Amino acid sequence: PQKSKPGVFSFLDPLAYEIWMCIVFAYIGVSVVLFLVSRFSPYEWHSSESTNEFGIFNSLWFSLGAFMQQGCDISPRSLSGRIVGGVWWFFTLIIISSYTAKLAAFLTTSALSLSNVAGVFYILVGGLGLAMLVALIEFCYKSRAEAKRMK
Amino acid sequence: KPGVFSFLDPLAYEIWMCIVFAYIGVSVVLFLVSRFSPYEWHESTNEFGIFNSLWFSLGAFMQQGCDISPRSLSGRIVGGVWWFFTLIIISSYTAKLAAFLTVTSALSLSNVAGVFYILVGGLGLAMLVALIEFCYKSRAEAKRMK
Amino acid sequence: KPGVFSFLDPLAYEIWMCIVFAYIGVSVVLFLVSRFSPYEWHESTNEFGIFNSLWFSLGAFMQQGCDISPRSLSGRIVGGVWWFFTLIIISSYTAKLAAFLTVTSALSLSNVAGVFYILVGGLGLAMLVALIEFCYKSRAEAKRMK
Amino acid sequence: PQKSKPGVFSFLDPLAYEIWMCIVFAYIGVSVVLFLVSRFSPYEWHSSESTNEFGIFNSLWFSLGAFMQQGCDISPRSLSGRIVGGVWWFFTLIIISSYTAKLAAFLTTSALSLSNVAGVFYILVGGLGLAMLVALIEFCYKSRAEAKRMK
Amino acid sequence: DRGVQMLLTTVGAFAAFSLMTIAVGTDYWLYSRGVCKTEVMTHSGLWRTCCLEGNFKGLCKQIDHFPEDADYEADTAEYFLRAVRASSIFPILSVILLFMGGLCIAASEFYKTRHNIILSAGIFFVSAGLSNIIGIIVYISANAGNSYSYGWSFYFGALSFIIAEMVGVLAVHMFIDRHKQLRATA
Amino acid sequence: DRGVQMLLTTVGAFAAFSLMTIAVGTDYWLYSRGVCKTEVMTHSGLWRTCCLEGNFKGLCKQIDHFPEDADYEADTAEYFLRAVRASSIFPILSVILLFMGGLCIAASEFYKTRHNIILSAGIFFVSAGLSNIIGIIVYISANAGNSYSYGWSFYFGALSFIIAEMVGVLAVHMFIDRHKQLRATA
Amino acid sequence: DRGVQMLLTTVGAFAAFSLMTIAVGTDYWLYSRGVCKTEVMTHSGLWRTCCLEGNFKGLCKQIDHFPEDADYEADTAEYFLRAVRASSIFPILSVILLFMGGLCIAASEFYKTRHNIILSAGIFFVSAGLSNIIGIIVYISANAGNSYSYGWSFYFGALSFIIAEMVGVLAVHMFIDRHKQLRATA
Amino acid sequence: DRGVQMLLTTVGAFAAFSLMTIAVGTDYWLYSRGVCKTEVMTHSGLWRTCCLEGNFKGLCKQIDHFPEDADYEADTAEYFLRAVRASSIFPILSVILLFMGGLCIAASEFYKTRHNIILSAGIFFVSAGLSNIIGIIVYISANAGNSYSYGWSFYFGALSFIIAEMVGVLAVHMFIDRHKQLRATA
Ligand SMILES: [Cl-]
Ligand SMILES: [Cl-]
Ligand SMILES: [Cl-]
Ligand SMILES: [Cl-]
Repeated sequence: PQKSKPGVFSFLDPLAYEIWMCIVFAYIGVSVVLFLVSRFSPYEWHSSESTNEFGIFNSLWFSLGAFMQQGCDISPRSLSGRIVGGVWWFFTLIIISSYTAKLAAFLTTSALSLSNVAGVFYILVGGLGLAMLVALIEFCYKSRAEAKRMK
Repeated sequence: KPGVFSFLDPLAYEIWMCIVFAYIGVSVVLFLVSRFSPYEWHESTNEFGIFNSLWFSLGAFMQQGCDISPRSLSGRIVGGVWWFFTLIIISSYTAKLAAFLTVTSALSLSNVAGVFYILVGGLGLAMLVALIEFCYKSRAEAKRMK
Repeated sequence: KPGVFSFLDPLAYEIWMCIVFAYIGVSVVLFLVSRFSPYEWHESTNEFGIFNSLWFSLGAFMQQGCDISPRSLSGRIVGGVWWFFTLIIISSYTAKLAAFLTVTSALSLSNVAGVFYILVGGLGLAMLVALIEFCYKSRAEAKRMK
Repeated sequence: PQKSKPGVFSFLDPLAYEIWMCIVFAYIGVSVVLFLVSRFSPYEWHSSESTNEFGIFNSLWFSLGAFMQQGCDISPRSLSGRIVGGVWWFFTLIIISSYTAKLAAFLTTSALSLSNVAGVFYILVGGLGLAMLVALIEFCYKSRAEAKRMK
Repeated sequence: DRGVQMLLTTVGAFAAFSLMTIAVGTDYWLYSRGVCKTEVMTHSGLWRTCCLEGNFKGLCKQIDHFPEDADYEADTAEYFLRAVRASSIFPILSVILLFMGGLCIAASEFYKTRHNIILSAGIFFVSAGLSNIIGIIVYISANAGNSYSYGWSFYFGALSFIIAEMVGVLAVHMFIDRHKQLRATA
Repeated sequence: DRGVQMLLTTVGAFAAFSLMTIAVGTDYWLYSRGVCKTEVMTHSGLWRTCCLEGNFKGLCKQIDHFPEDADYEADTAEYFLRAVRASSIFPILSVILLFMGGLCIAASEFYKTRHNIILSAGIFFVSAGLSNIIGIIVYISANAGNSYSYGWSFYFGALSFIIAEMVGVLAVHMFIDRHKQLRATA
Repeated sequence: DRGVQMLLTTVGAFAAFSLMTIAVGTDYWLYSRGVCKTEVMTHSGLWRTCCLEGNFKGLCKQIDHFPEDADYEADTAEYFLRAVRASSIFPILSVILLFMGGLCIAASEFYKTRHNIILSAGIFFVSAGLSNIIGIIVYISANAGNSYSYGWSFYFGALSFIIAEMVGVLAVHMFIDRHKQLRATA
Repeated sequence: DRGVQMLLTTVGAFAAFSLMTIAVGTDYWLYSRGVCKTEVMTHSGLWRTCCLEGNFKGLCKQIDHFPEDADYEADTAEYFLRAVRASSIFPILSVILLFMGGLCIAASEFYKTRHNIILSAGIFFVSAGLSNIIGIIVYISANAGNSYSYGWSFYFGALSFIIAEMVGVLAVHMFIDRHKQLRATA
């Protein structure tokens, strides 16, 4: 019957949902293994500060930056951390290239309309609002702690 | 008949407007969550002012590296959601540009003269801004030395 | 019938062999031109050892950032020619992959299971290497403390 | 008659020769303007060391890294230098995307053969040899200067 | 200067509020062909569509946000988007946030010892800009279901977003400066 | 903070082990059309397929891991994948590694002198997560080789992987802290 | 090193100015098939086209910058491009900027007290290079709107741009050095 | 240690030289269908093609690098590539460079005060690897003008490149260590 317009989350169409789930799982596993191989050894520490800054939060940030082809301010320096980074880089290259090719196949001339990216705009604005809320919550908690210490 | 700015064809004009608005909003929110709290001031623990936030957002969108990266939770949320937006938008633009160009002959300078003009105009504007700031600083130093 | 490693289809096997050989040669030459001269030593003026040279070359090929960049003339010649090689090869691979995949259905996990297996095997190898080095260091420290 | 084998330098085919010449000219101009706006002002200096490291050589390196979508260890910090960087980034994005799309059109399945990239391999090996020669020449010059100073 | 910064923030807040309230109020958002009774060049806004030529010039009609069709192929997403567009909840939310930010600025002027009010005004302005972005995207998406043009009412709202972001930045700067002064006196 | 961290680690390890064991044991991995007689809606796991509704509701038939006829051996890689799926060595390995990590946690609780037991538990949990990932990929790939759905047994394994990785992070943190405390004493 | 740098700068400035002037004056920018009567091989520049060989060898005909018929004003952008190409304002501007940079260098030679003259010469040379780039792009774009080739007049302008940019770098270096020497004295 | 480093470098240099000289010498580079007299499975190298089955088994024939064809469509690039392949200048150049690097390493033992010999050997080994890369690319490109396979002779040359790069790295390391020791005493 009537033509179905593109979905709001239509940017996920080129890859199957199982691929997305396994991508999330691989991201989590890569971040955990990177943090483990970077921080577990007592001989990489020095009250005591680590030689590298690859904690779990920083490992997750590094993996997310690598997957998005952006990069961050830190890079692994040990052999095992560099092995993790290299395999993650190869995985990212293959997956992103496949996604771009399949997106080119799927978008089928006519210019792309805002209805095709309204979902990514919604996600962006929601993320900005969440970040603002988190920052305000942290500020309120710190101010309350300061007031409690004062009184 | 392709225009001088035919490289903007793959995306609609509304998409370009919303991209500019999203860039502005992301930069403002990044600066806010990085610098608003008096508890990360000492001198700030980060160099994420409004100017640096705009520079970071432009570098992220343009697939280029940055000298800084957010370290807090909220700044990293902003950066990650901006990275996701950038990846989707740039991939879609590249796919649509391939569709527009594959409608075989080598690309001619007539199709990129617009980007060349924009680049040269930007170079001229940057030189003018540098000269203006140099003149202002020279006048200030001359007034000070008196 | 696509294989488990069907993502290697866009390029011929000879191309992959020559890519590996080129990577090795570029890393070796970069280390040589960075570290051979006694006149840039003191401690070296740069961190471009053989291991760091291999890391830099891999990061450049994989479209990923690096913590270091060559500063001398010859190191920068090596880096620039490697960047040109990487740009051409990666663009060609992306074009050929677009040709291969479009021969519309969403990509299935069966087409990327090979890259998933490679990633997990690399994670296991890295964990094993870290454990081996930890065991060696612990044995050395135990011997020293006696 | 007989099918012609792909050119040794066939990677330049997607863009016209005039486009390549203007790309080289734009690269030179961008590097020169970046160095000028970064280093000309006496109020950006301090015997005296500059606040930034954007000399002509470093400006050329930055522009080349930006065009190759690689990045370097330095980034402009002033308003004028950042305008040059931004316009160069936009130019690079447009030009590289157009080149990739036209290369996809031009390469026309069948796997890419080594005969299609033998030219880039030749260029790489020639560049490595040139770098080795330059490094050896510099070492010989420095050693000769040291010997002359000694005697 | 602190006084110049305060004056600029107040003026920008008032300008953004006035521009947004004009954009929501007037009906010159879209210049598209159509009808104004029950295919000519008409002008439409968030609520009304009016013809600008012919024998029906100057006649306005309320927008049919839910046209009387079969409606047996639409899903819940279309109904949700159409309801959001018809309510125009995001432009009005942006207007309300701008008004509350201006009220916060005035109250802080009356409550100069209280510094969290400046931060609240900045947050209100940033949120108003975000709400404006969402409303613009919703309006453009709803208009998707052949030449059309946007009028000054649409661009009045677009200018309100940019000003609100700029005023939001200035308000956060004053909050930073005010707390820096307190540390200097400690 | 050792008590709270240890309690969280042991609770999470037990939860992940139980989720993986239930997922392996149960037969609600996939919903698909088929038969359970030696094309109705059926639910299947790793070993058996059972139909729903109708006269044959609740009848379970063991999964045949060798499709087609004549026991074709055209591709060695496909045969190896089918053998891996039939054995399901990776979910079982994940269960075993989770159990060994729990045993290491208990032994470290009893000993409190050898810090390498905490590290061993963390390594076991991380390896269990990796084995879970491999098993999920193998299962989906074998299933691919008509709309279907994944049941709570499939998501029990998915939730098990996440908890195992989170517990593995917590175990490594305890190992890091324990070596920190020795550094302060020395 | 002031003398050597100054000599290199003035020699390069003069060479770039002469190359640009010759390129603008001469008519060997492009080789293409055509006629020079008011389809033989012809050589053309910015103003006139002349044929080669045959009975009409050496006859030069002025370039008609308005093709087609009836003076069609279809696209304003195309008309503006044609007007810019016909005026050739950018190569002439490049020549003028090169001459003014040379004049600045000559004036700085006599004064030796005002360092802003060196900076002015550098800015003039960089602007001349940018104008050369714009002129090259405009000329190629107008030519595009059947094998053809570029003559030595085209490459005289190309070599002029490179020398102008290199001289502009050298001039800025002299300006940087001059302010360094004042810093050491103070 | 220095002794093990020297022994490893000497052994690797000899191994790379022997592997390269075997690769250039033997004729098991390619396993492709063809003829060995004047369409069967044959084995070919850099110079000779020999059948490995049928009534013509064990018969070798020199490779026709310039087959007697019309040769009125070929350009100069094809002739250049064919001449480079026929001469096999790059494999022999790699062999010569490896031999010279080995001689430099051996001669450094008798001239232990001369440290530039180690650097020369390292440069020779790196250049030999680069020459090997060029020769491999040339051979594969020349074979391009349908199943074919590479024999152990081809992979013997490939292994020589990797060893030569590794031995080249070790030689540069000794040069760095030798000069670091000289300044340690001073
Ligand atoms: Cl209205
Ligand atoms: Cl089961
Ligand atoms: Cl002329
Ligand atoms: Cl042979």
